[PDB]
Amino acid sequence: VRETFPEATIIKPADIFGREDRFLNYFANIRWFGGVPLISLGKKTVKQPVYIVDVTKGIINAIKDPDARGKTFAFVGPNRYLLFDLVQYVFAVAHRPFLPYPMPHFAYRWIGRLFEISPFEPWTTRDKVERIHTTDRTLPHLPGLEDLGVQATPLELKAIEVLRRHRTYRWLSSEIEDVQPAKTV
Amino acid sequence: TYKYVNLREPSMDMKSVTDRAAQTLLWTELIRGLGMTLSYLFREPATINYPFEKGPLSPRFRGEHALRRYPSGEERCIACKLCEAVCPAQAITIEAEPRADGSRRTTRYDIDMTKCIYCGFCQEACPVDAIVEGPNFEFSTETHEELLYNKEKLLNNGDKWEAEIAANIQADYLYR
Amino acid sequence: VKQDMPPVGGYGPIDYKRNLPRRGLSGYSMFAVGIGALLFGYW
Amino acid sequence: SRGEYVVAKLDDLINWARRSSLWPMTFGLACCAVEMMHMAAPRYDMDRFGVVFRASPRQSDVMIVAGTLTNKMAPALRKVYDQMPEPRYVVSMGSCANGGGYYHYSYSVVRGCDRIVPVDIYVPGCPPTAEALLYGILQLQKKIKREKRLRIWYRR
Amino acid sequence: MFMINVLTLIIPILLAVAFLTLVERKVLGYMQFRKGPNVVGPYGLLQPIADAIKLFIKEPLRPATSSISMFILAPILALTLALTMWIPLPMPYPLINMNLGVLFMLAMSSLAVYSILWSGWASNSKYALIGALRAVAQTISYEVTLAIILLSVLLMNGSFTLSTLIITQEQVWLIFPAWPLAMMWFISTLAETNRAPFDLTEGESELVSGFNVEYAAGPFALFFMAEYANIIMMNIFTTTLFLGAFHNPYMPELYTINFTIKSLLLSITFLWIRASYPRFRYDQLMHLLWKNFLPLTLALCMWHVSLPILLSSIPPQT
Amino acid sequence: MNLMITLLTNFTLATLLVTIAFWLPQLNVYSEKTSPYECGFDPMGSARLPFSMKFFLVAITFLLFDLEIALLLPLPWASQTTNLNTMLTMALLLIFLLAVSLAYEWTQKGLEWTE
Ligand SMILES: CCCCCCCCCCCCCCCCCC(=O)OC[C@H](COP(=O)([O-])OCC[N+](C)(C)C)OC(=O)CCCCCCCCCCCCCCCCC
Ligand SMILES: CCCCCCCCCCCCCCCCCC(=O)OC[C@H](COP(=O)(O)OCCN)OC(=O)CCCCCCCCCCCCCCCCC
Ligand SMILES: CCCCCCCCCCCCCCCCCC(=O)OC[C@H](COP(=O)(O)OCCN)OC(=O)CCCCCCCCCCCCCCCCC
Ligand code: SF4
Ligand code: SF4
Ligand code: SF4
Repeated sequence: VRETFPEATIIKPADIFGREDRFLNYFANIRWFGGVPLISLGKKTVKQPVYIVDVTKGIINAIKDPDARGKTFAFVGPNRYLLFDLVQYVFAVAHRPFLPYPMPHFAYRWIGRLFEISPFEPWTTRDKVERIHTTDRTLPHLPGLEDLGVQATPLELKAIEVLRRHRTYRWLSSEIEDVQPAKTV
Repeated sequence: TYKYVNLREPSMDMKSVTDRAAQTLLWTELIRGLGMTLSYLFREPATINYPFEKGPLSPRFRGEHALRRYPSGEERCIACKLCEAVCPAQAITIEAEPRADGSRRTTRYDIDMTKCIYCGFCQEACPVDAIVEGPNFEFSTETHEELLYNKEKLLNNGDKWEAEIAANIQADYLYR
Repeated sequence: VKQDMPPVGGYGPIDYKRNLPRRGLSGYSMFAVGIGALLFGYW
Repeated sequence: SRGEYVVAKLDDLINWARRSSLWPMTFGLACCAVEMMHMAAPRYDMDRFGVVFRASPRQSDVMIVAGTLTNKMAPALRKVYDQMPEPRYVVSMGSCANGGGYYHYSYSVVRGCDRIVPVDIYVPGCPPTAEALLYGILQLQKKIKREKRLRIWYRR
Repeated sequence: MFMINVLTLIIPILLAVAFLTLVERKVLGYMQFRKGPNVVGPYGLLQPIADAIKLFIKEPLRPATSSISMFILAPILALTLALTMWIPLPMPYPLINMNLGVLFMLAMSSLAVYSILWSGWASNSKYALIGALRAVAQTISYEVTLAIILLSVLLMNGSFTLSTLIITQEQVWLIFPAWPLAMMWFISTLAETNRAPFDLTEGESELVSGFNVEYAAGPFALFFMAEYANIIMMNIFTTTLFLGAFHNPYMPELYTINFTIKSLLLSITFLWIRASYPRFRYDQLMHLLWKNFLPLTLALCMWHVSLPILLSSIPPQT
Repeated sequence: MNLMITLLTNFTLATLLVTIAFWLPQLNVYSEKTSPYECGFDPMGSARLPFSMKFFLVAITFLLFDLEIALLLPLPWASQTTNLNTMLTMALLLIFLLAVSLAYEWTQKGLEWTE
């Protein structure tokens, strides 16, 4: 695209979380199949998810801004979390029992092979497995959401909005603040 | 000048008391209601077989709007804007200018069919019988913007339904 | 002139009062029928 | 080959079974509700076409917006539409639900119900006649017949 | 070859349930000056098929505030209770000959209420709880009078076996010596099956849809065929009790066709009752079976205890 | 043995239709579809509040009358006895005691609902 459109604006989001996402919903739906397996307990990968509304505002501002022509932005969230405590915060928001267990890398690929033979939309696949356990790289040389006038909103103000539908009747009316927030790096 | 509905005291006679006891025990009026419904089962149902049959209508019917022409090709509207001033819902927008031969005609004549209350004031305020409310009523659309008629759509409706609107006006015009 | 009018003698009669048939037998007939059926069934 | 034939037959089957079993919910607001229940009268009798009322939103298929949608009514209409299970269809009746009608410039009237719910068929009139509403229902049935959902799934 | 017998019992009853929905919609059309479904097929013979296919491709919609275990368990219990209801019914040979079949119907009638109660309770709704408590009140209204009517009728039969009810009225119909018991039995089964004028549970006017106001398609269809199987077998139960037919052991098809015609006429009368009367209150029904039916039933039970002693007409228990 | 086969056949017929009604169609589940239905508006309080019942006395006497008719069901077999007069007297006396209890509740306004 860059070589065929020299004036194209390329936007590179990290990971989107929202009401109809497949990032927090995937973690909140994995609880059906057991106890949320991870690779090396999920404490070797770092994620910085970004809210969907902020990505939309950045896209709109990049449409309006004349200086965004030819740029290559990197839309990332305001905080970096390890995968283990990110899944822990997701399950603590959903008020679900959290019992993680390790899984080897070769064992997880065979699990992703089994789920991706479905003729409908697969629940998970090996590509989703490798992208879930991939550390989000840092690119300081690229402009971000702050250069387009969009203030990044953290996951703590929208995670309940995303994951309230995954709670049972007992914990449906719990408030904002009665969940210990995640630990950053 | 008035009547006493439901002031009928009962009769204390023992024969009628026994008759009322028999009605209570054996449910006379309940079987009466059953018999009325059973007799209503064996009638011709009033269902007309739509779309192969249509309900009755009158020549004064108010349906879809149309723009008529004189019997020479010239359109009847003269941009007098009486319809847009008498319209209770402000559904008519008219813009006018003299055309190439100096005749007072319109350049824009829009009727918003989603604002129109179908009261037929425009068809009776027109001094030349240009705008009419034809007999068409099966014109439901799948989109909101398909119900926003401009001058071309109204003229097409007039050319489509002239063979009927002319006869309906011929049948009705002596009452107006 | 031509107009909608009633006829010279007016229209015909139109009913407006309650007309319920008040059918059925007497209560004694119903009780006798029931007792007869009961005794026949018993025998 | 054979898979396209099979999914076309399955699409035809489910389209017939969905279009011949439309259950609208008992929902009216105004004059147009009286005209809708006049369509449900023995003269026209929409029960012939498999169209029978079901009061609960959970057991209904098509929502008929008949009447004026005011500002106090819009959250209730939106909530009732959300509680209706997929697939769901919306039919707009009268000028009030189409574009506000007589009360377009009113301070407390939503200018058309399409600002709240996705509308499939717009039935014009004030009130649209019972034949017009039956025509709109038959148009919705013919629209349902032209759905190629399993064909789209097989092609994607 | 018992599984073939079970399948050939359980499939035609639900086919007849679907066609009873068809016939009920047609009769409920034709009494009210209009027609039934006659557009989908030839005289509307394909309407139950379209309804059944439609209800199984719609969204399941389990609520978030509802306890999911009882929410799924209740329609399964309703359909299974309606399906095992039919087992000891002699047409003229029952699937399972039982010494005490009448008490089995009574116990399963007690059990089938719990599907309504738990479907009302599990779905976290106020209207559902209202419908559940109305079902509770309806059951405590009707059950005593139902059991004592059936007790005072079976005293002339000699045993609780349903096949003996064919032999015990091979001379004359049992509707003759127990015509008042027949009328109160018919009213009691009208109240049992939650049909008009004693609906009071799936009220579309006092409530919106009753205990299944949150149940979307599929699970709701289970309650629909459970209720229609209930009304068909309850008319069949009444036909066996009071309208026994001529039975030839060499040609059972005569009894089958006679019994089928009588039960169909009873279901036609059932839909006839449906489209004639306003619905009762749910406390006026309680004042009906207790203040009007129960004293007369106690008197009739005295009469039907003393009468076989009176006329030396004690039926055999073998 | 045949009754358990019949019950199991009915149960796996019932649970087959539910299991194919939950996995077959396409689902679009949001945090608005599964809200409780309160005629279009938000409910004012929980559905687990105490729903007070007015017919408590009728329920208690339903228990007592259910047990009275439970005692009364051996009558078709008890009519096959030799001591026929004593059986007839005890049956009549039990039913008369049932009617006496019902009449005492009727005269004391026990069947009338509270409030
Ligand atoms: C299956 C075979 C056919 C079954 C028959 C029924 C089919 C037709 C059904 C018709 C429609 C019914 C729709 C539902 C109606 C519900 C309401 C209802 O019925 O309420 C019951 C009504 C209630 O009446 P009510 O509601 O008016 O009560 C008034 C109450 N107060 C006064 C307090 C306000 O009737 C009864 O309770 C009577 C029950 C039957 C009595 C039978 C008596 C038989 C004869 C005895 C002897 C008489 C002679 C005298 C003594 C001689 C002694 C030797
Ligand atoms: C590998 C090989 C097999 C491949 C898979 C496919 C197998 C077959 C699938 C079922 C049948 C598919 C075809 C469905 C009909 C297609 C033609 C059609 O749409 O005809 C339309 C016509 C009605 O026309 P209409 O537009 O409604 O007219 C208005 C009235 N003037 O319609 C009619 O006149 C009537 C249409 C009737 C449709 C068939 C009957 C109902 C379905 C029966 C089978 C499924 C259900 C089985 C039982 C389930 C449990 C109850
Ligand atoms: C979590 C919720 C619940 C989930 C599970 C639900 C399971 C199904 C529930 C519905 C069925 C309940 C059945 C309860 C017992 C019924 C007994 C019965 O039907 O008896 C009838 C019959 C009587 O026989 P008789 O008249 O003496 O004649 C034989 C002489 N030749 O008897 C016979 O003919 C005898 C036949 C063999 C009997 C074997 C013993 C009974 C087996 C019971 C199995 C377990 C039932 C569990 C029910 C749970 C209900 C909540
Ligand atoms: S019928 Fe009435 S509301 Fe409609 S355009 Fe004419 S004047 Fe306006
Ligand atoms: S009233 Fe008639 S002539 Fe006048 S502007 Fe309207 S359509 Fe034209
Ligand atoms: S469109 Fe007309 S008939 Fe319908 S509700 Fe509005 S004012 Fe009444």
